[PDB]
Amino acid sequence: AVKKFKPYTPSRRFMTVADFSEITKTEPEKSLVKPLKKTGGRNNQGRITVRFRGGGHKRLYRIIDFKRWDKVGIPAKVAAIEYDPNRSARIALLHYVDGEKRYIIAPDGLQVGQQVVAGPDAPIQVGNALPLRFIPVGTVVHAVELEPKKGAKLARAAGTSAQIQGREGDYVILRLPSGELRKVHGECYATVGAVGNADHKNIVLGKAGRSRWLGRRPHVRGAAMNPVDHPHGGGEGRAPRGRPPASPWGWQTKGLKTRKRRKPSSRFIIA
Amino acid sequence: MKRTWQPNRRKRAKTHGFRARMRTPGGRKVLKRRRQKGRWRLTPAVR
RNA sequence: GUGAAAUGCGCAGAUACCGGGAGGAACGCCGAUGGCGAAGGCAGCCACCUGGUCCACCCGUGACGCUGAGGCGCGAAAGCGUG
RNA sequence: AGCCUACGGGCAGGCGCCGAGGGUAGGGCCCGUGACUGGGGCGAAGUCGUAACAAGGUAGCUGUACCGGAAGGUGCGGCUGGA
RNA sequence: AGUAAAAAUGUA
RNA sequence: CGCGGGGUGGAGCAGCCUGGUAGCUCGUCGGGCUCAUAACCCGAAGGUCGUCGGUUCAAAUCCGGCCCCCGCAACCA
RNA sequence: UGGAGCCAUGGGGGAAUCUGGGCGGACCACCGCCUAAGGCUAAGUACUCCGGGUGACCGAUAGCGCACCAGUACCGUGAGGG
RNA sequence: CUGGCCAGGGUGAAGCUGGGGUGAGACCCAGUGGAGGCCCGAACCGGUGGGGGAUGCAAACCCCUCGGAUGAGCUGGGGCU
RNA sequence: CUACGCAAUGGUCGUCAGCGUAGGGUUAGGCGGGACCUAAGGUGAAGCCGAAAGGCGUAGCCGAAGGGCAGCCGGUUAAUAUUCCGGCCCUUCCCGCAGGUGCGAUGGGGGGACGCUCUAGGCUAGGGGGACCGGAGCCAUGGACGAGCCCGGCCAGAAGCGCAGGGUGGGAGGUAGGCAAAUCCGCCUCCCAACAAGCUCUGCGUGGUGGGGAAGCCCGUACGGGUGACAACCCCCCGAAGCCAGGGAGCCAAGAAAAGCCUCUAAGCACAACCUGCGGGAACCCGUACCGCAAACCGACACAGGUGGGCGGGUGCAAGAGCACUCAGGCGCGCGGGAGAACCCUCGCCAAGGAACUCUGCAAGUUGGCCCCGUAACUUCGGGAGAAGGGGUGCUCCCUGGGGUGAUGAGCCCCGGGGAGCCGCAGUGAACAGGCUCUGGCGACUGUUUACCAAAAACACAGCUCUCUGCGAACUCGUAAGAGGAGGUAUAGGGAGCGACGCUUGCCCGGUGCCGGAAGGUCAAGGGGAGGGGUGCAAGCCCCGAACCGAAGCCCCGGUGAACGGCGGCCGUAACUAUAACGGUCCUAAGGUAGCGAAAUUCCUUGUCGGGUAAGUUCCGACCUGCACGAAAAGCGUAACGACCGGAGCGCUGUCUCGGCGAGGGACCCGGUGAAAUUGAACUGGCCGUGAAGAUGCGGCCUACCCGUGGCAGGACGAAAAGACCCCGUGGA
RNA sequence: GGUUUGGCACCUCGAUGUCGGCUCGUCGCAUCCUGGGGCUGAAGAAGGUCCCAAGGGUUGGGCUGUUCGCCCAUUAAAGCG
Ligand SMILES: [Mg+2]
Ligand SMILES: [Mg+2]
Ligand SMILES: [Mg+2]
Ligand SMILES: [Mg+2]
Ligand SMILES: [Mg+2]
Ligand SMILES: [Mg+2]
Ligand SMILES: [Mg+2]
Ligand SMILES: [Mg+2]
Ligand SMILES: [Mg+2]
Ligand SMILES: [Mg+2]
Ligand SMILES: [Mg+2]
Ligand SMILES: [Mg+2]
Ligand SMILES: [Mg+2]
Ligand SMILES: [Mg+2]
Ligand SMILES: [Mg+2]
Ligand SMILES: [Mg+2]
Ligand SMILES: [Mg+2]
Ligand SMILES: [Mg+2]
Ligand SMILES: [Mg+2]
Ligand SMILES: [Mg+2]
Ligand SMILES: [Mg+2]
Ligand SMILES: [Mg+2]
Ligand SMILES: [Mg+2]
Ligand SMILES: [Mg+2]
Ligand SMILES: [Mg+2]
Ligand SMILES: [Mg+2]
Ligand SMILES: [Mg+2]
Ligand SMILES: [Mg+2]
Ligand SMILES: [Mg+2]
Ligand SMILES: [Mg+2]
Ligand SMILES: [Mg+2]
Ligand SMILES: [Mg+2]
Ligand SMILES: [Mg+2]
Ligand SMILES: [Mg+2]
Ligand SMILES: [Mg+2]
Ligand SMILES: [Mg+2]
Ligand SMILES: [Mg+2]
Ligand SMILES: [Mg+2]
Ligand SMILES: [Mg+2]
Ligand SMILES: [Mg+2]
Ligand SMILES: [Mg+2]
Ligand SMILES: [Mg+2]
Ligand SMILES: [Mg+2]
Ligand SMILES: [Mg+2]
Ligand SMILES: [Mg+2]
Ligand SMILES: [Mg+2]
Ligand SMILES: [Mg+2]
Ligand SMILES: [Mg+2]
Ligand SMILES: [Mg+2]
Ligand SMILES: [Mg+2]
Ligand SMILES: [Mg+2]
Ligand SMILES: [Mg+2]
Ligand SMILES: [Mg+2]
Ligand SMILES: [Mg+2]
Ligand SMILES: [Mg+2]
Ligand SMILES: [Mg+2]
Ligand SMILES: [Mg+2]
Ligand SMILES: [Mg+2]
Ligand SMILES: [Mg+2]
Ligand SMILES: [Mg+2]
Ligand SMILES: [Mg+2]
Ligand SMILES: [Mg+2]
Ligand SMILES: [Mg+2]
Ligand SMILES: [Mg+2]
Ligand SMILES: [Mg+2]
Ligand SMILES: [Mg+2]
Ligand SMILES: [Mg+2]
Ligand SMILES: [Mg+2]
Ligand SMILES: [Mg+2]
Ligand SMILES: [Mg+2]
Ligand SMILES: [Mg+2]
Ligand SMILES: [Mg+2]
Ligand SMILES: [Mg+2]
Ligand SMILES: [Mg+2]
Ligand SMILES: [Mg+2]
Ligand SMILES: [Mg+2]
Ligand SMILES: [Mg+2]
Ligand SMILES: [Mg+2]
Ligand SMILES: [Mg+2]
Ligand SMILES: [Mg+2]
Ligand SMILES: [Mg+2]
Ligand SMILES: [Mg+2]
Ligand SMILES: [Mg+2]
Ligand SMILES: [Mg+2]
Ligand SMILES: [Mg+2]
Ligand SMILES: [Mg+2]
Ligand SMILES: [Mg+2]
Ligand SMILES: [Mg+2]
Ligand SMILES: [Mg+2]
Ligand SMILES: [Mg+2]
Ligand SMILES: [Mg+2]
Ligand SMILES: [Mg+2]
Ligand SMILES: [Mg+2]
Ligand SMILES: [Mg+2]
Ligand SMILES: [Mg+2]
Ligand SMILES: [Mg+2]
Ligand SMILES: [Mg+2]
Ligand SMILES: [Mg+2]
Ligand SMILES: [Mg+2]
Ligand SMILES: [Mg+2]
Ligand SMILES: [Mg+2]
Ligand SMILES: [Mg+2]
Ligand SMILES: [Mg+2]
Ligand SMILES: [Mg+2]
Ligand SMILES: [Mg+2]
Ligand SMILES: [Mg+2]
Ligand SMILES: [Mg+2]
Ligand SMILES: [Mg+2]
Ligand SMILES: [Mg+2]
Ligand SMILES: [Mg+2]
Ligand SMILES: [Mg+2]
Ligand SMILES: [Mg+2]
Ligand SMILES: [Mg+2]
Ligand SMILES: [Mg+2]
Ligand SMILES: [Mg+2]
Ligand SMILES: [Mg+2]
Ligand SMILES: [Mg+2]
Ligand SMILES: [Mg+2]
Ligand SMILES: [Mg+2]
Ligand SMILES: [Mg+2]
Ligand SMILES: [Mg+2]
Ligand SMILES: [Mg+2]
Ligand SMILES: [Mg+2]
Ligand SMILES: [Mg+2]
Ligand SMILES: [Mg+2]
Ligand SMILES: [Mg+2]
Ligand SMILES: [Mg+2]
Ligand SMILES: [Mg+2]
Ligand SMILES: [Mg+2]
Ligand SMILES: [Mg+2]
Ligand SMILES: [Mg+2]
Ligand SMILES: [Mg+2]
Ligand SMILES: [Mg+2]
Ligand SMILES: [Mg+2]
Ligand SMILES: [Mg+2]
Ligand SMILES: [Mg+2]
Ligand SMILES: [Mg+2]
Ligand SMILES: [Mg+2]
Ligand SMILES: [Mg+2]
Ligand SMILES: [Mg+2]
Ligand SMILES: [Mg+2]
Ligand SMILES: [Mg+2]
Ligand SMILES: [Mg+2]
Ligand SMILES: [Mg+2]
Ligand SMILES: [Mg+2]
Ligand SMILES: [Mg+2]
Ligand SMILES: [Mg+2]
Ligand SMILES: [Mg+2]
Ligand SMILES: [Mg+2]
Ligand SMILES: [Mg+2]
Ligand SMILES: [Mg+2]
Ligand SMILES: [Mg+2]
Ligand SMILES: [Mg+2]
Ligand SMILES: [Mg+2]
Ligand SMILES: [Mg+2]
Ligand SMILES: [Mg+2]
Ligand SMILES: [Mg+2]
Ligand SMILES: [Mg+2]
Ligand SMILES: [Mg+2]
Ligand SMILES: [Mg+2]
Ligand SMILES: [Mg+2]
Ligand SMILES: [Mg+2]
Ligand SMILES: [Mg+2]
Ligand SMILES: [Mg+2]
Ligand SMILES: [Mg+2]
Ligand SMILES: [Mg+2]
Ligand SMILES: [Mg+2]
Repeated sequence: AVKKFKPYTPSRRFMTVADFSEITKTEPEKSLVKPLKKTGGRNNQGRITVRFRGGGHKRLYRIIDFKRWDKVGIPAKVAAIEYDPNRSARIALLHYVDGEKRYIIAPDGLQVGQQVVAGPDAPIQVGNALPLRFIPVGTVVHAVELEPKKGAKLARAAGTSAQIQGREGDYVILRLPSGELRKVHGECYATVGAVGNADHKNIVLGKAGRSRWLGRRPHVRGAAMNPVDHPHGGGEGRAPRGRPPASPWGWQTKGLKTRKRRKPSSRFIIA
Repeated sequence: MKRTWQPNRRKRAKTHGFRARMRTPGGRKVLKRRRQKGRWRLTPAVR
């Protein structure tokens, strides 16, 4: 719903926070699955490779199940839904009957108690994972594999989701969150429903910290630096680029396409 | 004001230590260079 | 395409025809000097939820009525905010 | 610390409350005035078009929105006070 | 098979 | 003032480079249409090519001299 | 880059066993040299930490940085300077 | 990566609770509550204006003054470029 | 630490010392490290990569103020002590005995285990009183033999007890999971039990008992020793930020790991073995002096600087780690002694005036705490607010209301309320302790920055838009392997500009960029070889070489502005004049819209009017002929915020008219110690003149006894720095 | 004449600090006052103009960094170098 605050301090007049109603009945992670020290650090061996990262609240990684074919036919009651500092989404802790339990990117609609499962069979209803092919051409689904037995990799950000457009061979056509039309395999699992917490896109950070709390350092504009730093740099008295919108490395940043030309992944796309 | 030198034994040994000098070929040369020269301490003395 | 034209579209294969798919909006005939609602206004079909309205029986209450400054709700279209 | 006494006491006198009024500060209501600017009223002489009244030569009018030297044009819906 | 082009302005 | 662009019928532009030919639009004058005036139609007239000199057989045209119009520039102290 | 062979080889193609195969400065024909795609081999040659011998070499601001308890004192985080 | 520190005041958000309100509401009052790159101001961090200092106490200092002071805060130790 | 010492070191002195010579001095199963654990990271079997050198890298290994682990109170030394000693209390290993039990991991599970802010109830630390307890003593100087003054009224302590809390359901079935191997976890099912109890675990109180135990007086160099009493060792009150601790509540940014430690079982092995007792043995290595906000550390120095954690008492002030004084404890800053100049520094006051000072109220003053009334425009309804502007404030006595502790009564604390009355110039009587308001500009705001001349209108910022990226993502680093991105997946990640919020953001794809275009044009290697050449008697062996087929790119076609960017000229025309709504014409890709406008932009320029002043190149309001605004290098606004830059008032002032006096530190004199830049040599005057054009040094003339000391700053083209400007160099970056 | 703007480039680039103000002055006379004086289109008062003459005087504010100006209120005058 997004909570709002009276303006009793600027930087909090617009600030808004997500309505943590859904999570409820569990805030402290599952000391069993999750208990994974997440490694923080904004670069590789030595040098920083992604500018402006670092700082920002401590964080424990909740290990989740991105491939459901593990326990086919084995059902599981959705025990709870919790907060996961590692994604836009929320996650549902579910207890499989095997006794074993794991985490799943909590879809919009999921209710605690509501039992669910995955398999070729499985009732076509939110929370159940089935090979794309065994799914009603139309129904919306999220957490989609891209290649059989390779794990879920599509539509996992709060409220994202893909829709089945149709079939064609061993493949099925998906309209991905971005809007591109791709031909995913049939054997590619995918759990029915949309990602949920769709309210996410609506939070207003508010201050400059908060942006810090999320580990995102300040971003200094090219034209502010000098010739040596960025190409937009230099210029006595603020100026305007000098043509034509480029990045610190040299490439243009307005328009110029990037994806590998002759990539074999093409010819499976159309948008 | 705080000056450039802020003594710290662990640091000193770990940085210019005999062991350290031996790991890198560049360091090995330093050692060689010194011995060749006739220094009394190949490495910074520090107990 | 018009009064006639021109812009524009098409020999990179348009217009015209057939097959396939996507998507959005609107619901032809029925349809009317018709119906419903307090007003604005309401049209494919199905279901669920629901308001008002009319007829017959004279069964019940027993003047419990009418209007209504203010208040309150509704209120075409265009317009504004967020997605 | 005086003055009369009939020594209880009264008087003068001193202190304080309130207090006209003066002073400081901050407000409220009304009036005059002000470089410049916004429309409005009437104009016996000007400039530009011609919007509306006869399909007024694109029915008109209208709430709204946008745009235009101006009247006004066009969009969405509405009215007949048009056919 | 009768919806259908343009053509302003002017009183001594 | 220093490099550079320009003055051609009444207005606004060609023509100059590739010297011997002054073109275009509006306006002005004559006649129509109209009751009338615009518009519309038909027909005409109108230019020292800034100025003084030079080259040449001939100069708006090419060469220097001034007259003005417009545009850059006039920086380090 | 030249008329550019010879010797080596990253890439592609890809033989022959003496009627075999390379070379003699493109390339041909002559004439002639030599036997690739396995390996080894003293001596004559280089240098001077070390020992000795000399010197129209220095003689303590010279001569090695050091004639002396010097790569020390001292300086530098350090390499290093000295 | 792991530890530590932030005197004492001030203001008084959302929530709760109770009353009012309506058909149910929105909402409105109190009391509670203790939010915030909130306020004042030490430590701690900083370095605004002025003066002094200028072979200095000091190769950046001293005094007065001033800014932040629960945060994008300050800080020790162990690390990496 | 001690004994001898004083050359040098010490800014003087020096018998002293951190100095010289010598001798001592550092004692641990429990404190801290290691024979424990893991973090970032390092290393690194395997494995990948790399011209060599090397670079990655799973497990493992290293890596600690983090986790884990058993010592408290006293006493002694010249110098060490949780280390030696005394009392009290623990910990492991090993062997033995006894009694228990399926014992047993490098494996399984649990646990260890975690944020921020706010917090409850108890405790202790610490502190304050006491008429009570113990104790030498003391009546001074006018008064007091006094409930007088003065000093001390604690520490540790096993079991056992009490008091606070912390943890925790007990059963019995199944069981497809915990890379099943489990009686353990985990899941389903159901007799039971409960906002518990029971069982455990800390803290605190108590505890056999063991220590400690002043003031003053006597000895006394030193340091300390009897004294001291058989000392007392009790009662209330205040009370943590610490403990009980893994307590509670709220919140979003969602808060290490591993071992120890429980338990489950596998091999194994049960004459094992582990478990609880109880005896007796065993228990290593390293550190321990001393300095430690500093004279012992970093700053060449005994340097006014820098340096992390804990304790840090009392009274008063609303609070407090603030301010004043002061305990304990530590110091008086390792040159002194006199003077009583100018001048400098720091500091106090000042007649009348009160910003006239000046670039500028720069500096300084004013104001200041708290309680109480009382407060404007504007506003995003939070704020503006401490707006402003006022009143109160000490002490005395009387009356009176709550709360905490008790016990509902009492003292003891904690907040109040109303009366009278007292003295000063003055009551936050000293110290800490805002001056205010009006109006502009820029930026929204807290924040960041040029360590050492710039703190800002600059960067950042939430937020807006464009663009890329479908995941072995784009992108970044790397030769690569690999890594970041991300153990993320378009509500996400990269790049770019703008920069809260409000109203908005026009027109121009000609040129440039990017995006789309299976056509054409052009296009390399290569394919193809018409045709030609060199040689051979030749078969041949060699060379060139036209057609034509041949990518990307460019061309061409089209799109695109919150992509780079651009967004006109000349004439004419309306009742006086003006001006031009209107028109003509040339050019363009299209000719700048709204809104602003002598502005952080306006040259002319102090434009022209208004306002404000006695007077206003600034400031504010207007007008627009805008040299040279203008919409995301955003346009115009905006409450709040600002050590930002401007203009005004009020307040108050030594800024000033205009200076005066006073204080302290220097300066000055004496004793001690004793530098520096600079320096061709000097026996170094003025004026006119001359000279390389500004002379103590030449000419003429003038003046002038030799030498100092305190002062001033005109000259010695005074010092300093082989001029940053300028030019030159076929100089550099 | 040597106070402006310049011209030339002679000393100085192993450095001659380069506007304005303040403090402190000092000199020139081509005199702004004040003292003498000649003409006058000098009635008087007041001026104009030239001559002699620096001895001493030559104000305080607004604006601007300003010099300079302009302005306010004065003055015997508000001199120039
Ligand atoms: Mg690494
Ligand atoms: Mg930025
Ligand atoms: Mg810059
Ligand atoms: Mg760089
Ligand atoms: Mg560029
Ligand atoms: Mg560049
Ligand atoms: Mg500029
Ligand atoms: Mg640039
Ligand atoms: Mg140093
Ligand atoms: Mg260390
Ligand atoms: Mg040796
Ligand atoms: Mg076809
Ligand atoms: Mg019905
Ligand atoms: Mg009845
Ligand atoms: Mg609508
Ligand atoms: Mg709009
Ligand atoms: Mg809308
Ligand atoms: Mg929309
Ligand atoms: Mg009164
Ligand atoms: Mg008025
Ligand atoms: Mg009017
Ligand atoms: Mg007229
Ligand atoms: Mg009309
Ligand atoms: Mg009409
Ligand atoms: Mg309309
Ligand atoms: Mg239109
Ligand atoms: Mg209509
Ligand atoms: Mg007319
Ligand atoms: Mg008429
Ligand atoms: Mg002409
Ligand atoms: Mg005519
Ligand atoms: Mg006509
Ligand atoms: Mg230049
Ligand atoms: Mg080869
Ligand atoms: Mg080959
Ligand atoms: Mg053979
Ligand atoms: Mg060969
Ligand atoms: Mg050959
Ligand atoms: Mg040969
Ligand atoms: Mg040959
Ligand atoms: Mg040969
Ligand atoms: Mg051989
Ligand atoms: Mg061989
Ligand atoms: Mg050999
Ligand atoms: Mg030899
Ligand atoms: Mg020598
Ligand atoms: Mg000698
Ligand atoms: Mg030698
Ligand atoms: Mg030597
Ligand atoms: Mg050193
Ligand atoms: Mg050293
Ligand atoms: Mg409340
Ligand atoms: Mg704050
Ligand atoms: Mg503060
Ligand atoms: Mg303050
Ligand atoms: Mg502290
Ligand atoms: Mg800083
Ligand atoms: Mg400081
Ligand atoms: Mg300062
Ligand atoms: Mg500064
Ligand atoms: Mg200073
Ligand atoms: Mg100074
Ligand atoms: Mg402060
Ligand atoms: Mg740190
Ligand atoms: Mg370190
Ligand atoms: Mg002695
Ligand atoms: Mg001495
Ligand atoms: Mg000694
Ligand atoms: Mg270890
Ligand atoms: Mg380990
Ligand atoms: Mg590790
Ligand atoms: Mg390695
Ligand atoms: Mg440790
Ligand atoms: Mg520890
Ligand atoms: Mg000691
Ligand atoms: Mg002991
Ligand atoms: Mg067992
Ligand atoms: Mg675990
Ligand atoms: Mg006591
Ligand atoms: Mg007496
Ligand atoms: Mg006790
Ligand atoms: Mg507490
Ligand atoms: Mg381990
Ligand atoms: Mg051992
Ligand atoms: Mg010690
Ligand atoms: Mg200090
Ligand atoms: Mg400390
Ligand atoms: Mg000293
Ligand atoms: Mg010091
Ligand atoms: Mg510091
Ligand atoms: Mg400190
Ligand atoms: Mg106190
Ligand atoms: Mg106080
Ligand atoms: Mg203090
Ligand atoms: Mg003392
Ligand atoms: Mg005074
Ligand atoms: Mg006075
Ligand atoms: Mg005054
Ligand atoms: Mg002034
Ligand atoms: Mg002045
Ligand atoms: Mg000041
Ligand atoms: Mg304010
Ligand atoms: Mg204000
Ligand atoms: Mg008193
Ligand atoms: Mg108590
Ligand atoms: Mg105070
Ligand atoms: Mg204050
Ligand atoms: Mg303005
Ligand atoms: Mg301004
Ligand atoms: Mg700012
Ligand atoms: Mg700086
Ligand atoms: Mg600042
Ligand atoms: Mg915005
Ligand atoms: Mg490569
Ligand atoms: Mg990852
Ligand atoms: Mg981004
Ligand atoms: Mg993005
Ligand atoms: Mg900007
Ligand atoms: Mg336009
Ligand atoms: Mg364009
Ligand atoms: Mg284009
Ligand atoms: Mg185009
Ligand atoms: Mg293209
Ligand atoms: Mg070819
Ligand atoms: Mg041939
Ligand atoms: Mg091509
Ligand atoms: Mg005319
Ligand atoms: Mg006229
Ligand atoms: Mg413009
Ligand atoms: Mg405009
Ligand atoms: Mg002005
Ligand atoms: Mg401008
Ligand atoms: Mg101007
Ligand atoms: Mg100007
Ligand atoms: Mg005025
Ligand atoms: Mg003023
Ligand atoms: Mg004015
Ligand atoms: Mg002023
Ligand atoms: Mg203005
Ligand atoms: Mg601009
Ligand atoms: Mg735009
Ligand atoms: Mg722009
Ligand atoms: Mg802006
Ligand atoms: Mg503005
Ligand atoms: Mg500020
Ligand atoms: Mg700030
Ligand atoms: Mg201001
Ligand atoms: Mg004195
Ligand atoms: Mg002396
Ligand atoms: Mg001379
Ligand atoms: Mg001589
Ligand atoms: Mg002379
Ligand atoms: Mg002297
Ligand atoms: Mg002096
Ligand atoms: Mg001088
Ligand atoms: Mg000099
Ligand atoms: Mg030079
Ligand atoms: Mg420089
Ligand atoms: Mg001169
Ligand atoms: Mg001159
Ligand atoms: Mg010269
Ligand atoms: Mg010459
Ligand atoms: Mg020079
Ligand atoms: Mg010199
Ligand atoms: Mg003078
Ligand atoms: Mg004279
Ligand atoms: Mg007279």
